[PDB]
Amino acid sequence: GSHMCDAFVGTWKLVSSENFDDYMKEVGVGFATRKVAGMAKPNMIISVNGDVITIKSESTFKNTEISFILGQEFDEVTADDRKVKSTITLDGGVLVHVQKWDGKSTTIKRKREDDKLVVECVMKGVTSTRVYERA
Ligand SMILES: O=C(O)c1cc(C2CCCCC2)c(OCC(F)(F)F)nc1C(F)(F)F
Repeated sequence: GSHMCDAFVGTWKLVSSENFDDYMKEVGVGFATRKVAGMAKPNMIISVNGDVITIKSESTFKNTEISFILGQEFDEVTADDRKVKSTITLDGGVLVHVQKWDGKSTTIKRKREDDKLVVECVMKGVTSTRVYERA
């Protein structure tokens, strides 16, 4: 029945963001998309069905959905319209999401901390932290 990844399941709303604009610059997002994407207040809906995890983000800018099995690479179109190759694993209770494209890489870690879901993103040393709470 239950799995350790069940502490991520639910509906989550963004409550704070730090340095996201700079992270998006590093990733290569252009001005207009950065401004509109940075303005978004996404909710994230995380569900599990068997081995398949689904993460949906809903906002006024774009809605995105990925479904995956841990440790099994998939192709993803990101909200900023990159086409990337992604792998997501669980490493000591942290969901680790690596995206690779055009010889570049970025890592997005998701962890439960108290009542929050904390998202830490890094690209070439540029960092962002986004904090979600249950909706
Ligand atoms: O989870 C997040 O809050 C998050 C959210 C977004 C989107 C979701 C839809 C509305 C606009 C922002 C995102 O987009 C990708 C890029 F940032 F590159 F534009 N990246 C991340 C993150 F990097 F942190 F995983």
